[PDB]
Amino acid sequence: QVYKGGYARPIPRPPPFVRPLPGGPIGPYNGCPVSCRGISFSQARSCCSRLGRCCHVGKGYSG
Repeated sequence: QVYKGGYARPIPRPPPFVRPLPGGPIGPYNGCPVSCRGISFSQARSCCSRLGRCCHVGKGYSG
C-alpha cells in the first residue's frame, strides 16, 4: 500500500531518545562482607570494582 505518514494525527513527529531506567537484580549486598573474610583473593578483587568494597585485601608479609 502507499506510505501514510499521518495516521489520524497530522504530522505525527516521533519523540527523540529518552533516558531508560535499569532495575538490576534485588539484594546486591549478598556476597561481600566489609571484613573481606570468607572470600577468595580474586573474589575480593571483583567486589572492590563492583561496589568499592574489599579494595585493600592483603597487607604486609604473609606465609
